[PDB]
Amino acid sequence: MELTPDQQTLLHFIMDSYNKQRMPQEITNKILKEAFSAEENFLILTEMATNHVQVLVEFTKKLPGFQTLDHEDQIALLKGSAVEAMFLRSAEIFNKKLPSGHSDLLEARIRNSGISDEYITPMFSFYKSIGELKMTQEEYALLTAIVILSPDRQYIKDREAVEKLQEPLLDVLQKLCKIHQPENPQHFACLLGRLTELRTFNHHHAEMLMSWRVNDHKFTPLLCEIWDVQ
Amino acid sequence: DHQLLRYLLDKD
Ligand SMILES: O=C(c1ccccc1)c1ccc(-c2nc3ccccc3n2[C@H](C(=O)NC2CCCCC2)C2CCCCC2)cc1
Ligand SMILES: [Cl-]
Repeated sequence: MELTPDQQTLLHFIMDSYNKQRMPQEITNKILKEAFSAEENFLILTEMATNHVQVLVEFTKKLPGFQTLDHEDQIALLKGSAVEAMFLRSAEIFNKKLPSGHSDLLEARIRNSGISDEYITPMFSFYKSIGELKMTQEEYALLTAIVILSPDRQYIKDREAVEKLQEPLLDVLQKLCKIHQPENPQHFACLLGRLTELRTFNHHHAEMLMSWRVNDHKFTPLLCEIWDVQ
Repeated sequence: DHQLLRYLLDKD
Protein backbone atom coordinates (compact mmCIF):
# COMPACT_ATOMS: atom_id res chain seq x y z
CA MET A 1 0.00 0.00 0.00
CA GLU A 2 2.63 2.46 1.41
CA LEU A 3 5.74 3.31 -0.70
CA THR A 4 8.70 0.94 -0.18
CA PRO A 5 12.12 2.55 0.70
CA ASP A 6 13.25 1.99 -2.97
CA GLN A 7 10.07 3.70 -4.29
CA GLN A 8 10.56 6.64 -1.86
CA THR A 9 14.17 6.90 -3.15
CA LEU A 10 12.99 6.83 -6.80
CA LEU A 11 10.30 9.54 -6.19
CA HIS A 12 12.74 11.94 -4.39
CA PHE A 13 15.30 11.52 -7.21
CA ILE A 14 12.63 12.10 -9.96
CA MET A 15 11.35 15.20 -8.09
CA ASP A 16 14.91 16.81 -7.77
CA SER A 17 15.58 16.37 -11.54
CA TYR A 18 12.12 17.82 -12.44
CA ASN A 19 12.73 20.97 -10.30
CA LYS A 20 15.68 21.96 -12.59
CA GLN A 21 13.07 23.34 -15.06
CA ARG A 22 12.48 27.10 -15.53
CA MET A 23 10.35 28.26 -12.54
CA PRO A 24 6.61 28.78 -13.35
CA GLN A 25 6.70 32.33 -11.82
CA GLU A 26 9.51 33.36 -14.27
CA ILE A 27 7.24 32.40 -17.21
CA THR A 28 3.96 33.91 -15.83
CA ASN A 29 5.67 37.17 -14.66
CA LYS A 30 6.85 37.80 -18.26
CA ILE A 31 3.39 37.05 -19.79
CA LEU A 32 1.44 39.05 -17.12
CA LYS A 33 3.85 42.08 -17.14
CA GLU A 34 2.77 43.50 -20.53
CA ALA A 35 0.86 42.60 -23.71
CA PHE A 36 3.06 41.52 -26.64
CA SER A 37 2.26 41.32 -30.38
CA ALA A 38 1.68 37.88 -32.02
CA GLU A 39 5.22 38.23 -33.52
CA GLU A 40 6.85 38.80 -30.09
CA ASN A 41 4.76 35.94 -28.54
CA PHE A 42 5.94 33.46 -31.23
CA LEU A 43 9.59 34.33 -30.35
CA ILE A 44 8.76 33.95 -26.60
CA LEU A 45 7.25 30.49 -27.35
CA THR A 46 10.32 29.32 -29.39
CA GLU A 47 12.77 30.54 -26.69
CA MET A 48 10.67 28.89 -23.87
CA ALA A 49 10.30 25.64 -25.89
CA THR A 50 14.06 25.49 -26.75
CA ASN A 51 15.00 25.84 -23.02
CA HIS A 52 12.27 23.23 -22.15
CA VAL A 53 13.75 20.66 -24.61
CA GLN A 54 17.28 21.23 -23.19
CA VAL A 55 16.12 20.63 -19.58
CA LEU A 56 13.89 17.72 -20.77
CA VAL A 57 16.92 15.87 -22.27
CA GLU A 58 18.78 16.32 -18.92
CA PHE A 59 15.72 15.02 -16.98
CA THR A 60 15.39 12.08 -19.44
CA LYS A 61 19.10 10.97 -19.15
CA LYS A 62 18.59 10.87 -15.32
CA LEU A 63 15.58 8.45 -15.51
CA PRO A 64 16.71 5.00 -14.14
CA GLY A 65 17.99 2.79 -16.97
CA PHE A 66 17.45 5.34 -19.79
CA GLN A 67 21.19 5.53 -20.61
CA THR A 68 21.33 1.67 -20.90
CA LEU A 69 18.74 1.79 -23.77
CA ASP A 70 19.68 1.41 -27.47
CA HIS A 71 20.81 4.82 -28.88
CA GLU A 72 18.21 4.89 -31.72
CA ASP A 73 15.43 4.02 -29.20
CA GLN A 74 16.66 6.91 -26.95
CA ILE A 75 16.18 9.41 -29.87
CA ALA A 76 12.76 7.93 -30.76
CA LEU A 77 11.60 8.35 -27.09
CA LEU A 78 12.73 12.03 -26.98
CA LYS A 79 11.13 12.88 -30.37
CA GLY A 80 7.93 11.02 -29.47
CA SER A 81 7.49 12.81 -26.11
CA ALA A 82 8.89 16.39 -26.35
CA VAL A 83 5.61 18.07 -27.49
CA GLU A 84 3.56 16.03 -24.98
CA ALA A 85 5.89 16.95 -22.04
CA MET A 86 5.82 20.60 -23.21
CA PHE A 87 1.97 20.73 -23.10
CA LEU A 88 1.91 18.96 -19.70
CA ARG A 89 4.41 21.54 -18.30
CA SER A 90 2.30 24.36 -19.84
CA ALA A 91 -0.84 22.87 -18.13
CA GLU A 92 1.08 22.69 -14.81
CA ILE A 93 2.11 26.37 -15.11
CA PHE A 94 -1.41 27.47 -16.20
CA ASN A 95 -2.93 25.87 -13.08
CA LYS A 96 -0.35 27.25 -10.57
CA LYS A 97 -1.98 29.50 -7.89
CA LEU A 98 -1.54 33.25 -8.53
CA PRO A 99 -2.84 36.47 -6.79
CA SER A 100 -6.53 37.52 -7.33
CA GLY A 101 -7.32 38.32 -10.99
CA HIS A 102 -3.90 37.13 -12.31
CA SER A 103 -5.18 33.75 -13.63
CA ASP A 104 -7.90 35.52 -15.70
CA LEU A 105 -5.27 37.87 -17.23
CA LEU A 106 -2.91 34.90 -17.93
CA GLU A 107 -5.73 33.04 -19.78
CA ALA A 108 -6.65 36.28 -21.69
CA ARG A 109 -2.94 36.76 -22.66
CA ILE A 110 -2.67 33.13 -23.97
CA ARG A 111 -6.05 33.43 -25.80
CA ASN A 112 -4.77 36.51 -27.74
CA SER A 113 -1.16 35.27 -28.13
CA GLY A 114 -1.39 34.55 -31.88
CA ILE A 115 -2.51 30.86 -31.80
CA SER A 116 -5.39 30.10 -34.27
CA ASP A 117 -8.93 30.13 -32.69
CA GLU A 118 -9.32 26.45 -33.84
CA TYR A 119 -6.62 25.31 -31.35
CA ILE A 120 -7.47 27.55 -28.33
CA THR A 121 -10.61 25.52 -27.36
CA PRO A 122 -8.84 22.04 -27.12
CA MET A 123 -5.79 23.64 -25.40
CA PHE A 124 -7.91 25.34 -22.70
CA SER A 125 -10.18 22.25 -22.39
CA PHE A 126 -7.01 20.21 -21.62
CA TYR A 127 -5.63 22.89 -19.20
CA LYS A 128 -8.94 23.09 -17.25
CA SER A 129 -9.31 19.25 -17.06
CA ILE A 130 -5.70 19.03 -15.69
CA GLY A 131 -6.56 21.78 -13.18
CA GLU A 132 -9.64 19.84 -11.94
CA LEU A 133 -7.36 16.86 -11.05
CA LYS A 134 -5.50 19.16 -8.52
CA MET A 135 -2.20 17.35 -9.19
CA THR A 136 0.80 17.65 -6.87
CA GLN A 137 4.35 18.41 -8.15
CA GLU A 138 5.18 14.64 -7.65
CA GLU A 139 2.27 13.66 -9.92
CA TYR A 140 3.37 16.07 -12.69
CA ALA A 141 7.00 14.78 -12.44
CA LEU A 142 6.00 11.08 -12.50
CA LEU A 143 3.46 11.63 -15.31
CA THR A 144 6.20 13.37 -17.36
CA ALA A 145 8.62 10.39 -16.84
CA ILE A 146 5.78 7.95 -17.83
CA VAL A 147 5.10 10.01 -21.04
CA ILE A 148 8.86 9.97 -21.94
CA LEU A 149 9.20 6.22 -21.23
CA SER A 150 6.26 5.22 -23.51
CA PRO A 151 7.00 1.75 -25.00
CA ASP A 152 4.48 2.11 -27.89
CA ARG A 153 6.31 5.13 -29.38
CA GLN A 154 6.93 5.03 -33.19
CA TYR A 155 10.28 3.48 -34.38
CA ILE A 156 11.01 1.75 -31.00
CA LYS A 157 12.98 -1.47 -31.68
CA ASP A 158 12.97 -2.92 -28.11
CA ARG A 159 9.63 -2.14 -26.42
CA GLU A 160 10.21 -4.63 -23.55
CA ALA A 161 13.33 -2.70 -22.44
CA VAL A 162 11.21 0.55 -22.32
CA GLU A 163 8.27 -1.29 -20.56
CA LYS A 164 10.67 -2.44 -17.79
CA LEU A 165 11.70 1.19 -17.10
CA GLN A 166 8.15 2.64 -17.22
CA GLU A 167 6.53 0.01 -14.89
CA PRO A 168 8.22 1.07 -11.54
CA LEU A 169 7.19 4.71 -12.27
CA LEU A 170 3.56 3.67 -12.98
CA ASP A 171 3.62 1.65 -9.72
CA VAL A 172 4.83 4.65 -7.63
CA LEU A 173 2.24 6.97 -9.23
CA GLN A 174 -0.60 4.47 -8.53
CA LYS A 175 0.45 4.17 -4.85
CA LEU A 176 0.52 7.99 -4.43
CA CYS A 177 -3.02 8.24 -5.90
CA LYS A 178 -4.29 5.52 -3.47
CA ILE A 179 -2.52 7.10 -0.41
CA HIS A 180 -3.35 10.82 -1.02
CA GLN A 181 -6.76 10.41 -2.73
CA PRO A 182 -8.79 7.38 -1.38
CA GLU A 183 -11.94 9.56 -1.96
CA ASN A 184 -11.17 9.67 -5.75
CA PRO A 185 -10.80 5.93 -6.69
CA GLN A 186 -10.34 6.78 -10.37
CA HIS A 187 -7.59 9.45 -9.84
CA PHE A 188 -4.79 7.21 -11.27
CA ALA A 189 -6.96 6.19 -14.27
CA CYS A 190 -7.92 9.83 -14.97
CA LEU A 191 -4.21 10.91 -14.97
CA LEU A 192 -3.45 8.14 -17.52
CA GLY A 193 -6.62 8.94 -19.52
CA ARG A 194 -5.39 12.55 -19.82
CA LEU A 195 -2.35 11.23 -21.82
CA THR A 196 -4.63 10.46 -24.84
CA GLU A 197 -5.36 14.25 -25.22
CA LEU A 198 -1.60 14.92 -25.03
CA ARG A 199 -1.10 12.47 -27.96
CA THR A 200 -3.68 14.45 -30.04
CA PHE A 201 -1.63 17.69 -29.54
CA ASN A 202 1.49 15.81 -30.68
CA HIS A 203 -0.42 14.55 -33.79
CA HIS A 204 -1.32 18.17 -34.84
CA HIS A 205 1.66 20.12 -33.35
CA ALA A 206 3.01 21.24 -36.83
CA GLU A 207 -0.41 22.59 -37.97
CA MET A 208 -0.86 24.38 -34.60
CA LEU A 209 2.56 26.08 -34.96
CA MET A 210 2.15 26.96 -38.68
CA SER A 211 -1.33 28.49 -38.02
CA TRP A 212 0.14 31.13 -35.60
CA ARG A 213 -0.85 34.66 -36.83
CA VAL A 214 2.73 35.65 -37.82
CA ASN A 215 4.28 36.44 -41.26
CA ASP A 216 7.31 34.15 -40.67
CA HIS A 217 7.55 30.99 -38.55
CA LYS A 218 11.24 30.91 -37.52
CA PHE A 219 12.34 27.89 -35.45
CA THR A 220 15.65 27.24 -33.62
CA PRO A 221 17.79 24.35 -35.09
CA LEU A 222 17.03 22.27 -31.93
CA LEU A 223 13.23 22.73 -32.39
CA CYS A 224 13.52 21.77 -36.11
CA GLU A 225 14.99 18.41 -34.96
CA ILE A 226 12.50 17.67 -32.16
CA TRP A 227 9.34 19.09 -33.96
CA ASP A 228 7.97 18.39 -37.52
CA VAL A 229 8.77 21.94 -38.85
CA GLN A 230 10.83 23.59 -41.71
CA ASP B 1 19.01 13.70 -39.27
CA HIS B 2 18.98 14.54 -35.51
CA GLN B 3 22.61 15.58 -34.69
CA LEU B 4 21.74 18.14 -31.96
CA LEU B 5 19.60 15.59 -30.06
CA ARG B 6 22.31 12.91 -30.46
CA TYR B 7 24.93 15.41 -29.14
CA LEU B 8 22.83 16.40 -26.08
CA LEU B 9 22.23 12.67 -25.31
CA ASP B 10 25.87 11.53 -25.76
CA LYS B 11 27.64 14.51 -24.03
CA ASP B 12 29.21 14.09 -20.48
O1 LIG C 1 0.97 26.72 -29.99
C1 LIG C 1 1.61 26.12 -29.13
C2 LIG C 1 2.45 24.93 -29.53
C3 LIG C 1 3.70 24.68 -28.96
C4 LIG C 1 4.45 23.56 -29.34
C5 LIG C 1 3.96 22.69 -30.30
C6 LIG C 1 2.72 22.92 -30.88
C7 LIG C 1 1.97 24.03 -30.50
C8 LIG C 1 1.56 26.61 -27.71
C9 LIG C 1 1.26 27.95 -27.44
C10 LIG C 1 1.20 28.42 -26.13
C11 LIG C 1 1.45 27.55 -25.05
C12 LIG C 1 1.43 27.99 -23.64
N1 LIG C 1 0.56 27.54 -22.75
C13 LIG C 1 0.90 28.19 -21.55
C14 LIG C 1 0.32 28.09 -20.28
C15 LIG C 1 0.84 28.84 -19.24
C16 LIG C 1 1.95 29.69 -19.44
C17 LIG C 1 2.55 29.78 -20.71
C18 LIG C 1 2.00 29.02 -21.74
N2 LIG C 1 2.33 28.88 -23.11
C19 LIG C 1 3.43 29.54 -23.87
C20 LIG C 1 4.77 29.11 -23.28
O2 LIG C 1 5.69 29.91 -23.12
N3 LIG C 1 4.87 27.81 -22.96
C21 LIG C 1 6.05 27.20 -22.39
C22 LIG C 1 5.74 26.70 -20.97
C23 LIG C 1 6.94 25.96 -20.36
C24 LIG C 1 7.38 24.80 -21.26
C25 LIG C 1 7.73 25.32 -22.65
C26 LIG C 1 6.54 26.05 -23.28
C27 LIG C 1 3.30 31.07 -23.99
C28 LIG C 1 4.05 31.60 -25.24
C29 LIG C 1 3.93 33.15 -25.37
C30 LIG C 1 2.45 33.61 -25.36
C31 LIG C 1 1.69 33.06 -24.14
C32 LIG C 1 1.81 31.53 -24.05
C33 LIG C 1 1.77 26.22 -25.33
C34 LIG C 1 1.82 25.76 -26.64
CL1 LIG D 1 -5.86 3.08 -8.84
